[PDB]
Amino acid sequence: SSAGVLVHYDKPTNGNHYILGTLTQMVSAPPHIINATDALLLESCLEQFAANVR
Amino acid sequence: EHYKARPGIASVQKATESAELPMKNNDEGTPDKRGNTKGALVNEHVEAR
Amino acid sequence: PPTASSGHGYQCHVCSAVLFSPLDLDAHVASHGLNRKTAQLLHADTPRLVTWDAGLCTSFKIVPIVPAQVPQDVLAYTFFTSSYAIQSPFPEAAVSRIVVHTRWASNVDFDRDSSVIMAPPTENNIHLFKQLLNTETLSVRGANPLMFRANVLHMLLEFVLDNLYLNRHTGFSQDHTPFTEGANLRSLPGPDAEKWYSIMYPTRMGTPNVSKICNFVASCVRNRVGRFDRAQMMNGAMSEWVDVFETSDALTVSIRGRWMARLARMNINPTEIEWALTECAQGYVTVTSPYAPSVNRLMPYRISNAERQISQIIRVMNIGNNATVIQPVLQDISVLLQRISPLQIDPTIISNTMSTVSESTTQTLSPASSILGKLRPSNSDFSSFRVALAGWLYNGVVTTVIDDSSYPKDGGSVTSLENLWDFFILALALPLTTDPCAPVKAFMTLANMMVGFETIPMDNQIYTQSRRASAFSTPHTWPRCFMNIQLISPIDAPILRQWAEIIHRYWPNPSQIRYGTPNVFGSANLFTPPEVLLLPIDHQPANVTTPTLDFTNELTNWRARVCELMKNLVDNQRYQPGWTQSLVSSMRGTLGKLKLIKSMTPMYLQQLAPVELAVIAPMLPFPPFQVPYVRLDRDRVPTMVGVTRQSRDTITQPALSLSTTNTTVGVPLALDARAITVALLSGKYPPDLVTNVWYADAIYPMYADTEVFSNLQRDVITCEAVQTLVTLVAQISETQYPVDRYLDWIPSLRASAATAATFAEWVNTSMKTAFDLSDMLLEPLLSGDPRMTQLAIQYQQYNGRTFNVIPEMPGSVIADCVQLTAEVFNHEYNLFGIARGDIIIGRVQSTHLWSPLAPPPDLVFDRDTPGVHIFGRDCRISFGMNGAAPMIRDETGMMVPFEGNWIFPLALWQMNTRYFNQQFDAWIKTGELRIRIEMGAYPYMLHYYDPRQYANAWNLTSAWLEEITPTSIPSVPFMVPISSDHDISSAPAVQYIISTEYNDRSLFCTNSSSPQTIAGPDKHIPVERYNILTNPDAPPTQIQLPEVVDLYNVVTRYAYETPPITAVVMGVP
Amino acid sequence: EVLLLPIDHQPANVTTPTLDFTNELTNWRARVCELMKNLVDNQRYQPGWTQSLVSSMRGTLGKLKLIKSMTPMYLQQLAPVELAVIAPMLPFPPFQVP
Amino acid sequence: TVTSPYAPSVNRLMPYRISNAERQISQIIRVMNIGNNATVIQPVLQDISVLLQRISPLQIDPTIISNTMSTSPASSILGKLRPSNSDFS
Amino acid sequence: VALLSGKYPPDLVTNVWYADAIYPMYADTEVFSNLQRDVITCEAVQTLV
Amino acid sequence: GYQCHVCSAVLFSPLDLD
Ligand SMILES: [Zn+2]
Ligand SMILES: [Zn+2]
Repeated sequence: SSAGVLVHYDKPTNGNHYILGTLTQMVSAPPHIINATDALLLESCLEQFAANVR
Repeated sequence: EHYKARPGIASVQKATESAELPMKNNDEGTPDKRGNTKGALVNEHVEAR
Repeated sequence: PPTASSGHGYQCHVCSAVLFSPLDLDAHVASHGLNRKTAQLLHADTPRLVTWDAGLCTSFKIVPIVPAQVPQDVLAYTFFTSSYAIQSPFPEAAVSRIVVHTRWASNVDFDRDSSVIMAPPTENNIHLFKQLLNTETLSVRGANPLMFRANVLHMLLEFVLDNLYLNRHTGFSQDHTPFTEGANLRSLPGPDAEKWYSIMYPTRMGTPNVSKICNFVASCVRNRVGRFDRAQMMNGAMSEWVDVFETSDALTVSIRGRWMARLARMNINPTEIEWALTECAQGYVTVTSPYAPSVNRLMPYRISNAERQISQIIRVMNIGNNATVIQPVLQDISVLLQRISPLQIDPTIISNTMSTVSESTTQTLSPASSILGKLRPSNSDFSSFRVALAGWLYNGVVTTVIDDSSYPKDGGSVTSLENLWDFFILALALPLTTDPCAPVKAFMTLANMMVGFETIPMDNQIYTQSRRASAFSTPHTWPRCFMNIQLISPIDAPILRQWAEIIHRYWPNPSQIRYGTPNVFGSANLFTPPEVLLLPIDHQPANVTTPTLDFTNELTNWRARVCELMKNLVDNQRYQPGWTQSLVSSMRGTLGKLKLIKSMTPMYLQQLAPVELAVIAPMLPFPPFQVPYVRLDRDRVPTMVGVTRQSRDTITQPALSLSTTNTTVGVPLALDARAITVALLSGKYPPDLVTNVWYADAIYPMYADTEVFSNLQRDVITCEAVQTLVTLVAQISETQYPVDRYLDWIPSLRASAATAATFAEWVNTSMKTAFDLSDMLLEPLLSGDPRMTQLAIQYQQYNGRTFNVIPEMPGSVIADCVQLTAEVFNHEYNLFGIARGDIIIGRVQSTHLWSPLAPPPDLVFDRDTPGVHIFGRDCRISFGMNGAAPMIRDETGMMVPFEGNWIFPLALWQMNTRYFNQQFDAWIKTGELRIRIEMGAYPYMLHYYDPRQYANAWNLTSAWLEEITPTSIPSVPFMVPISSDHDISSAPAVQYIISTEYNDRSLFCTNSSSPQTIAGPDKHIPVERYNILTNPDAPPTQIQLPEVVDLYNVVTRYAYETPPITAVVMGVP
Repeated sequence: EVLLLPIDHQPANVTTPTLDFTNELTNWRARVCELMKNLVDNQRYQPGWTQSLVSSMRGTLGKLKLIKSMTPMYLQQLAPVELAVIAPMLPFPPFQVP
Repeated sequence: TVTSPYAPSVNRLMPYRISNAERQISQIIRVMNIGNNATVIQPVLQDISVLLQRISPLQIDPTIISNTMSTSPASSILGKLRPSNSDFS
Repeated sequence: VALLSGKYPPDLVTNVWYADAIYPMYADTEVFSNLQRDVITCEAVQTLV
Repeated sequence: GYQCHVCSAVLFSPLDLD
């Protein structure tokens, strides 16, 4: 649990589970280097913001 | 006698005996009774070196 | 390795032919027949914890001083029991005193060769107070009164260390005599026991007389003799433990009881042993345990989790920046893993797969020959692969890198086939190293080859596209082109961009595996959660036990990617015309032949090697020490790991002092890329194979040994020793730790760093001697100042994050017992030959018979007495003229004559001993001058005189005053009268030196064989001691420890037996 | 009545910690060691070192910083005392400049 | 601390009181005696060095450095420091 | 090398050490002689001028 | 003794064979 674990409380995809990020990085955004767990957090937060707006 | 000195009394006495000597009399360049200058004929800078 | 043999040949017996050389001869006969730190780190010595004691446990013996006058006229010889020769628990003498003598009546199997033996006070005991810090002491009769505290502390430590023993159950009997009806007496071995049967049981002797001993025995309680309780579990077997009444000592009983409590806390059982062994074996080895009422074995092996971390930190501190300390450990783990690993090399795989490569004879490069000559397939080139695997466990200290010899000189060029093959070897070898800069070193290795063929932008001028590839060994040197892949333009330089993409995509991912068991062993790993073991490569276990070839894993994917990159490079546009068509076809054929080479090494590394490492890890001379693995995350790349052993100047918090008082720990080990590449490309299993059976056969011989248990015991001893050291150092010098001090009244010097280091050395030597240890103990904690010692560790990331571990200090029975012994000595100072208060050297002449150790209140004065002069710092002395009396300056600048009562500090008298002796002894001997020299503590020596004759004590005091020295003082001489049974005459006795406070606590009894004492000091048998026998209402299990000893207690004696682990725990072979 | 020194002096008492950064000489040694550590840490300024010798350089610099020497204590707690003792007794009285 | 006892008297004569001016003149003469050479100042510094060595309680030994190193930068610094030399003049 | 090493004797006492080391030094003093000679030096200087 | 392979030469000292 060095990278950190992410829990999805409200009805996970298949049941009670924990997501453990790894050292894989995201380089699509040029100025920043984003690892896996931060990418998951960013995507989930943006999805929730879009849902809240709509 | 039942006590022996920690610093010592021989070593310190010898060191003080060596330090008690005066400073050498540097008589070169000074006049002698008849006027001649006691000394040697070497150049000054070379002789200092 | 080619060893030809020449000369000195002889004949063979199987065939009578004559051979050329002896080695050729033995080959023919075979044909017919067909430092100090490394040693301590590998084989640490084993402390001797469990030791038994058959004799009665006590340390205070009663010794006669002067014989009784049993032939006498007033009382007929028929009155005394000595005439009838009746053995008595106490000596029959006019004066009897108790002294300290550890194990004066014991009987052990293993002896702590550090004993405190004292002579009766009539002799000289000064030699026990001058052992520690007396090198500039001239006379053998004096000691420096400034290291009394240190000497006493060392004496108490030796006392405790000797008294660490476990009582033993020996055997009993029954008393056929009318004495102590039905009592069960205890017997002990030895040449004789008749004396012991009388010494042990004071209340068994008959009571015919009216003597003091007889009166005490009559006053005692009849029904407290021998055993009164027992724990019998099985008929025809030894009782587990018994509780008996016998002559003992409360202090040593408490010490041994706490030692037994610690060992009982340590105790484990075969069920937990079996569970731990099975968990460590992961089911490959099955051990059994009995299921029946046992005999209550004693196996003190389980230790708490803090000592493991402390010992690991100490071991890491020992392993500094020296490679030779830990390289043998890696070699040992390698040769151990060789015995288990089923991966066997047939190095002919490369040759066989390269023989059938199509190429023309007319060509002049022959890539197959080039690669074979570059690889040079040997047989001994696999210890490097063993060491590469073994470095994973010790990543934290050892960083296995690739030697520069593997890299080409100047980097070569892509136009060179041999340099291309060197790049191949380096690219395959790099991923197996724990160096956190292999990903960038591989990219730089490729980039340096094609300089001027394609160029990329590279940071500063100093680190450039042509800079040696081995100089990029730090995170700060990672190029921005390698960081941000978009900087490499894919038009002019597509090869470098593709290689960077391959590195970023297909590099292996770290994983982990559970290892060991914390239930009894505990988890000694730190910076990681307990029970885990990290790995560089991913570990996917196999569900089958009959492994077969497969190509879906990270290492095979990496090799395929490298081969594809090389195929693209060969099939380029700017590189194609440079080579002939047949040579290009041969290169493509060789690359295709080597892409799909069937070697079992990648699958082995994926699926079995982690299991072997996890099996080996739990029991090992040096436990694993790891830091987190990062693939390409530059921010979390560790840059330093360090330990601390002292605070800075004032701050007493390790969390605050750890930052700037740490020493970095780390050393690089250089491997050979060629051996690792050969190992990767060549590997096979036996034709048939089942992993379950193979491992159940290979692991079983490894699990019959107690080396790990010995290591745990050693770790406990180390923690106990460090806590004892810090406590004893705090006793004499101020420090950060909170501790109480009882021995402040003993004068002590201002301790410096050298004095603290000497005290630490003596403590370490005493502990090693007591526990029979030869290797270094607490030695690493002596290079600095032992006044401020702490244990902590930390490691730092690249961004700046710091993670630290500060273990908590657990308890210490040794330190607790030492503090207890000091607390008891605070009241029992007299029994150790030391007196309190100070002395008075005023002349006193009379015929009274009071002991000088208990002076009357009239003859004692202090600072609060009216009309007394106190002398301090200034002691100017002025002579006298024309009959004027000489005068000496007071403390308030008042001149006073040589008369009255004075207080002289012992330091002042020492510093002016010669001047004062000539001026003052004349008035002291004959005059009215009295001096109260204040000391605080001092040894004493007694002198007994017959009170019917003149006895002047001036000579002893004169010798003492003349022998007082600025450095040393001798023992204080006292003249004590002898107690008299009957009426005696009176004679004058001049007295000079008397005490200030009561100091006769060592007196046991006077005229023990007489009805009464008439003249002289007297005291009956001390009722305050024998509380169990004299107080009918006191419970048997009662002690009044901090004030008295009681010389008689209930003591528990055990009969536990300690077998070896393998004796009780059997494993299925 | 005075005798100047190029070092600071404190009242004499041999009980102070050897590791003590109030003492200017010990502080100077520690700061020099820290400067060397900062110089070597980033591995730049040293192109050609084929191995990561930073882990050994930092360790030995830390050892030198945390060494057990008491000479900084001596030079400021006792040496002025001996100098002031000998100074009036010398055949050549001290000739000194600020 | 010292003391010099004596009996009252006035016949005693013992001249040991001079002025700071005379002391300074003598010091200036001593300074001018040098005349820029090391032959007259070397013995003074040497024997004061010997006196300081024989009075000072400090004992110098590189065994501390050897034990701290316990042996590459460590070997290089040990060889540069030369613990086997024992001259601190 | 002298700065990085150096240790006091474990049983060092400053009072004893200095009271033992000073005594031989002050027992071999010559400051009185130097003072008696300085007045003659100044006398000679003034007479010369 | 130690013998070279490419040309059969026996060298007594173990180190000069390299
Ligand atoms: Zn034969
Ligand atoms: Zn050859």
